[PDB]
Amino acid sequence: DVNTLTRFVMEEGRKARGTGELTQLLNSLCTAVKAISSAVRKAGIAHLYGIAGSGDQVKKLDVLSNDLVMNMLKSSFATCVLVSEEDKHAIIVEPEKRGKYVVCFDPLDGSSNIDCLVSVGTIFGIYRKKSTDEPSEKDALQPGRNLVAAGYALYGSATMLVLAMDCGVNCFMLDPAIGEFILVDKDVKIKKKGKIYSLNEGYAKDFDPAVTEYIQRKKFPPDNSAPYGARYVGSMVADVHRTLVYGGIFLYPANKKSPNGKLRLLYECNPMAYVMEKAGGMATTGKEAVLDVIPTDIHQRAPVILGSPDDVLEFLKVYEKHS
Amino acid sequence: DVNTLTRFVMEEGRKARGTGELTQLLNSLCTAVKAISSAVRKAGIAHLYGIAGSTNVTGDQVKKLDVLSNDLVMNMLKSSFATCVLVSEEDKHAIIVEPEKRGKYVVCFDPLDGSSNIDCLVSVGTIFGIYRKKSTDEPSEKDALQPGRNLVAAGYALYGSATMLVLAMDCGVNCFMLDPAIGEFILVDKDVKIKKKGKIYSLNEGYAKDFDPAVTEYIQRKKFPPDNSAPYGARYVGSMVADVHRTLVYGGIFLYPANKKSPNGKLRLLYECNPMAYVMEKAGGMATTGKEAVLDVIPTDIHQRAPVILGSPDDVLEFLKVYEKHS
Amino acid sequence: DVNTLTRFVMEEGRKARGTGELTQLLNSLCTAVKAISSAVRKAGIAHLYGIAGSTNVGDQVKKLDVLSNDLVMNMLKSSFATCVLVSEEDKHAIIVEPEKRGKYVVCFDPLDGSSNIDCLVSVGTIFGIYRKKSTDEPSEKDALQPGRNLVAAGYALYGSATMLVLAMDCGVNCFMLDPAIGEFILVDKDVKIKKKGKIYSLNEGYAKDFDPAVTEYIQRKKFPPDNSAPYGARYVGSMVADVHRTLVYGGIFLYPANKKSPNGKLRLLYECNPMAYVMEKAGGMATTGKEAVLDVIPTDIHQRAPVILGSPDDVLEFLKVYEKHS
Amino acid sequence: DVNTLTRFVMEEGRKARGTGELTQLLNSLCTAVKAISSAVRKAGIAHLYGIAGSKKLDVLSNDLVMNMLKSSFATCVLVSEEDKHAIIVEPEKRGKYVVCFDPLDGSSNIDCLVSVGTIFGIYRKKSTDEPSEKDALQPGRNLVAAGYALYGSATMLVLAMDCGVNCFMLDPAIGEFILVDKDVKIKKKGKIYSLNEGYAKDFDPAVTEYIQRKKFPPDNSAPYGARYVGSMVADVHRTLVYGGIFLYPANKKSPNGKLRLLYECNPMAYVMEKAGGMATTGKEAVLDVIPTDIHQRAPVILGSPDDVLEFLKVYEKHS
Ligand SMILES: Nc1ncnc2c1ncn2[C@@H]1O[C@H](COP(=O)(O)O)[C@@H](O)[C@H]1O
Ligand SMILES: Nc1ncnc2c1ncn2[C@@H]1O[C@H](COP(=O)(O)O)[C@@H](O)[C@H]1O
Ligand SMILES: Nc1ncnc2c1ncn2[C@@H]1O[C@H](COP(=O)(O)O)[C@@H](O)[C@H]1O
Ligand SMILES: Nc1ncnc2c1ncn2[C@@H]1O[C@H](COP(=O)(O)O)[C@@H](O)[C@H]1O
Ligand SMILES: [Mg+2]
Ligand SMILES: [Mg+2]
Ligand SMILES: [Mg+2]
Ligand SMILES: [Mg+2]
Repeated sequence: DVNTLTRFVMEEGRKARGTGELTQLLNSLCTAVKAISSAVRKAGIAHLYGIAGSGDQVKKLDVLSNDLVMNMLKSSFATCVLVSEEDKHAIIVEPEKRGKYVVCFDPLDGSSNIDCLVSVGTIFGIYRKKSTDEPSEKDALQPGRNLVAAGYALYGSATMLVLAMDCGVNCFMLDPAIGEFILVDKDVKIKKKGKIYSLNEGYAKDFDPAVTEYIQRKKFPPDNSAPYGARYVGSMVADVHRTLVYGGIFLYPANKKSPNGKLRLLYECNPMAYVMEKAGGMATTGKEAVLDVIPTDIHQRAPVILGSPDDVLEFLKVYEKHS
Repeated sequence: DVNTLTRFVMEEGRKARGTGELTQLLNSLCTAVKAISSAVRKAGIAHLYGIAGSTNVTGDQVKKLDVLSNDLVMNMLKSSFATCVLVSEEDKHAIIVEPEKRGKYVVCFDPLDGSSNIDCLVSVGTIFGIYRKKSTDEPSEKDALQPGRNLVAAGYALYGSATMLVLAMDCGVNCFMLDPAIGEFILVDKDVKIKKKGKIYSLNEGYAKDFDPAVTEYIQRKKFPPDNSAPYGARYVGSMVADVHRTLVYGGIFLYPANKKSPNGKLRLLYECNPMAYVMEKAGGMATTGKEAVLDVIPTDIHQRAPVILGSPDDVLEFLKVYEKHS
Repeated sequence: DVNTLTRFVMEEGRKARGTGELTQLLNSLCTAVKAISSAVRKAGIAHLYGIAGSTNVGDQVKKLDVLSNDLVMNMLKSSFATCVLVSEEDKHAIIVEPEKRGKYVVCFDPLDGSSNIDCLVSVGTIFGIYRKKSTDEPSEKDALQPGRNLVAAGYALYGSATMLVLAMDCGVNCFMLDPAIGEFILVDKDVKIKKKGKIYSLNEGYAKDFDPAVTEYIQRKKFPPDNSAPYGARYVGSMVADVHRTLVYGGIFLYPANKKSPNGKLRLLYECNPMAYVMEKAGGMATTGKEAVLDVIPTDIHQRAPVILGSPDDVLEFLKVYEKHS
Repeated sequence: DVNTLTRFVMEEGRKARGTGELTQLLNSLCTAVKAISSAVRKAGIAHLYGIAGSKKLDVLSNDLVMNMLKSSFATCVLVSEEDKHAIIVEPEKRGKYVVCFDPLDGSSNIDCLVSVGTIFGIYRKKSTDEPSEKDALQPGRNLVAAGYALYGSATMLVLAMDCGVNCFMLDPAIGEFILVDKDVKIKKKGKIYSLNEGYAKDFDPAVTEYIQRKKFPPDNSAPYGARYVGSMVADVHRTLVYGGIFLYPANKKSPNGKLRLLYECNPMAYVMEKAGGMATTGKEAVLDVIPTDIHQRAPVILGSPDDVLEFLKVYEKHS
């Protein structure tokens, strides 16, 4: 039987005996992702270029993507606190639309590299609100371990949605002919060991010696096995998704312009660590699992090394040698 | 004033006082690219997965998409009545157009790079180079053995976050964005020029153990600049269209170099290196094998390989300085 | 606040305190309608005409009425919500396999008007949903319920745009399909038909065989006795298109009986009853002449029924002329 | 071999040894029609209804055709049902063609999702004079090309030129018009008649008699069926594909018909005549009427030749 995101989510909610609040949240998010995909693919650009007679386009797509997610989540009546990469402060849902869930997300990562048209994505993580206080940014300060659901959408050669929950990781492809997400990979598990590593080696001068030794082992394997291949798109969704599909390791460690790391814990590192862990992979800061970090600030950064367990374990052995 | 690919090509055809054959070729290619884009974005995949009770999902779906793209380009170019010899990355021998449909042009192309690209969910592309047949001989694979200097038009389609067509001719390089609401390529960047010097390098650093020593030294200088300027950033998608387009838009350098195990590189001259070298030179960039300009190599086999280092001129010239140091 | 069909259906399910089964049925139906709409607008026709050569053509080669039936049948079976399915395209009712069985009975016309799709006339999909009542193993007999028993009914119109009209206990709601994102957007809530309209709709070419009551009533519309302005005429020849015009603009639609066709032409289970249910939930009427369409107890799943529907004042006036020819 | 509108039009231009100007005009019109089709199918309607938190179709449709034709560099005078006066193209964008069009026929009933369409007629300017409104006052016989796009269950463009009538289906997967029916010819005689029978009280007696002949046939044949969508593009397109007859005759609110000669009657009459059909006002061929007003109305009776001749026979009796 063919399965769709809507049917899958509804059936998991029935199995969970949920009220349908998280189901409506996930439905609303899926609708936003379909609308972001349409805009990313430049539907209607002819009108902006004067087909009917009439600034920073990359920023403006980021703003529109933020507005789509915010409006769809607000109107789900399922959320109370929304944290977005695009917004300095957490957004507090108005009382009349308040639900029980906290959503942290990056609606799009264009600002940087959408001019070259290769890959942008949406990343989200969903928490149950934990405290009984009036809603505030503190409700988003939960460790990744508390996530009830997380995932991402890749707007690449096709549009794919990856959704991780307690049941595991499932991959859906957007069929643009009918605007439906079709289930194409069920209960996805990452390979135990890969053959690709992914990181910005332009930071080589600023890497700590554990990263430098680990990367040297991939290029010059001390057992003269074949060296790993390298890939680095520079868009987290693209690099993490390749890691999930083929196995291997993705690294964004701390460097000098970023000694707490570069990627953001709440809506980049934690969702991807959750997907990885649910797929049987790993995600570490070097010192602890990403999901165990207790955040103190909604936009705080984190180092992240994630992917196949044998590869991350091998990095951690090198990291322990240097500690 | 709004501009579409169709109108742009038609107007360039009128300015050159062409008969319309090349205009028909380019129209046919544009239609093929729109059809590849629709297939790459997975239109109709629900039917493959049984929404109407019929399930396929049979073989290597990535290979099947490459083959479909090849069939789209082949068929559209054959039915243009503008071509006589078609060389495709997907085909062992050159395809000879049937006598009733032969026109004046030779087209070399890679219709899609899905099977050679682990980042194919991130992006795939189509690359093409168009030549005029030079002799009246009965058409054969020899007609595609021209140096890239002889190109009349070349370019690529990037199937990325959006679909873009980059078309280079004597008038320069122009970039068109596909509006999927109406199926028109809209002119969005006119007479594009690459920046003189970039800040990004692009190559597979997993080959590092077997790098040619000039590549090792050059990349070492990108990471550890001897003058203590800021290091270059690295990017490598593994799809030539994506990596070359980034180089065009942002500047920098792209390398698929030779080494002792692959003394002629890995990428293919006719339908990868030459089209991208032509776009680069028309944009004010450079494209070298290390020993000569890519566009000056006279090919002897339709699938022959070439090393290629291309991008912003100051960066390519710096690489050649290091190359000469090791020569 | 923007509302999608998915959010609307889910919210109405939470309100009614349902288990989710009907919600999944409507979700599955909405997905089939989007697929039908994509095919009706001829997505992929270029492959049929050889864009990639002769060999690059499975579902692509099926006629639209065949494909549409497969889409609705498959999506409904896979909803796990149905047990008996009746379609214009199959002589016998389909009994869903036990492992996919749910509580509901769906009667549908997957692509009405496709007889004339060659001229690009609007076509549609019509559906009525019942809950199974009987104790027994599911059989064709569970579809033999009167329209009064419907829990939901409606239609999709593939016109200049694609719209889904969904009628339930809570009224009639209209959703426009946004093709950029594959979402049905709520555009008209709790729709009510006008009390009286100014358009009549029937095939006048068959006037020679008209029932005498239909003859007189149509003459009143063309030559009003009170010297009021005559009604306009409209007949698309596609029931979903004519009924939707009637709903949106008011007026009257007729597919009546004559003595060549004593029970009319349109099918009761999956043409007349869904449209009668939409009309009543909108404040309109639908009659066979002798009784309400929704009160007819069917004895055959493909049985025909005469239908006269539209604004209440218009249908009342027809009933008067019809009662006069008692 | 598959063919597209773009490739078809370009090849016909190569055959006629055109300079490319009329080809650019038809390319530009094709683009406008795809954009109108997108808007008619309601792409983007979710944004209007607040999906991201906060023009009418015939105005947008007019803007699309107007701007695409102006930027074609192929036109000098533009008449639209939407504009009271003819639009004169500025000198820098001026070509030799005059285009009369209805950007979105049937649109005022678009709330019921009725099929709508775009109708166009293209003439060549004769004079050396500066362009003006008078240059669109030409008889339908002077047309170099005409046709329509129907935004029905699918979108199709019907293009008529000297070479005949050709039908193209818009494939929304790729945004290409695909040639699906070549050198189309209408049936010699049909079985459907199309007119608003609500005006029966005002019908000219020839119309009344002709319609009676369709319902009560004089010759041992079955009655014609009736269809009247109420959008001319839909009714005429059905008339083309199934054969038959379409009538909008003189009634009392419209004593010289309701349909507009320059951008409704003329293009449909040209399509009909190129397809082997006919189109008459009753007194003469539609294409032979010399217009004196760019928005003048005409009665029209068109369709299969045997049915039009049959109407003309009844009409001449009463005349
Ligand atoms: N659609 C769904 N998919 C997966 N899990 C769900 C779903 N709906 C509810 N749940 C689970 O049930 C809990 C309560 O759901 P709710 O009543 O919707 O807030 C959630 O926090 C999840 O753990
Ligand atoms: N659409 C066009 N754009 C640019 N150059 C063209 C075009 N059409 C023709 N030309 C030039 O004119 C030559 C002859 O054109 P053709 O007669 O169409 O083969 C070509 O090889 C080009 O040098
Ligand atoms: N999504 C919905 N919209 C409207 N009514 C519903 C919905 N879901 C359930 N109901 C009502 O609740 C009943 C229980 O259906 P079920 O969904 O099978 O539990 C249905 O037969 C309807 O009367
Ligand atoms: N694309 C075309 N299709 C059919 N006929 C054309 C075409 N282009 C030009 N012609 C004919 O040649 C004439 C001159 O065209 P042009 O030089 O483009 O104005 C036109 O008015 C038509 O009679
Ligand atoms: Mg962002
Ligand atoms: Mg290839
Ligand atoms: Mg039917
Ligand atoms: Mg009009």
